[PDB]
Amino acid sequence: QYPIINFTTAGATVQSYTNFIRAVRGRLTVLPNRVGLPINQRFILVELSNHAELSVTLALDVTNAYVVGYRAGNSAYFFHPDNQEDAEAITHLFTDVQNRYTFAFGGNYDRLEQLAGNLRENIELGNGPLEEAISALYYYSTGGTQLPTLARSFIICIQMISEAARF
Amino acid sequence: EVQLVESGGGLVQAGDSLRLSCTASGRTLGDYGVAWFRQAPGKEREFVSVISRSTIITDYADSVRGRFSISADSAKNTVYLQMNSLKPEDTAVYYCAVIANPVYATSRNSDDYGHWGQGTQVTVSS
Repeated sequence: QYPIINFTTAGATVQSYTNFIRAVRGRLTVLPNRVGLPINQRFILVELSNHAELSVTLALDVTNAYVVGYRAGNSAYFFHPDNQEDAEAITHLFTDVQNRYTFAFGGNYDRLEQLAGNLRENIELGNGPLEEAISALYYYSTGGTQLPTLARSFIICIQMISEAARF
Repeated sequence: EVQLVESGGGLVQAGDSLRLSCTASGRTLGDYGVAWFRQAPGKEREFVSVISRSTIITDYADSVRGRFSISADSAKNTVYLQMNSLKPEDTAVYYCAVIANPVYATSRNSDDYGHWGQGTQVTVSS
């Protein structure tokens, strides 16, 4: 029911990345954000894959392109939403997942930087970091990834996808 | 120091309503995320419902959605579970617990919870 866009870091080029961000940007809403909108057109799904054969699905808000949460295998993780409407809305994402978590924090930079123990500007971006970020997000579902590395991997995703589509 | 006690359980008929109470002593319950779990005869401990400390996130198991309703009352230091349209499949011992893993506001995994109560028994007959 939600639009899915694919991207892989395996054999990734400047073109494939640019086309990917173009595809994401082409789904962002431009009409004045109404309230009580159809739930089916509130979110876009970004299915990320890497060399390591791992795969995760990010959930992006159509209004601002920001990550509201993600799916890794049979588990789903959401940032704490800001309001009741957003809270109710995210209960319609990844609804058949058995393991379901809402973090005790929102997905904003100040918080993610505090968690990663570093600032945005110092966090190396690129295809190589996004490779590692995708694994880190995946292996979080199996207890492998620690919270600072997770928080760091979110920043890489948000900057390379959300920020990249936003301008 | 927190101590959780479940009450409200008993014998009912199918289609009936029932309201459970997770009462706390030792600390304020409004300072926790509170979940209900249950264990039916011959079955594993099952996630049922959770309410976040912030009170805006709730979550339910698929088998209880539309039927069960979680809510909190700090006036009494209690978290409720309204159970409607009860069926024999709901027969179980109902436990409540506090979310003990500070990374999550809500979880369906029992490992993320601590300070489990004794449990209150709910039996739905047909």
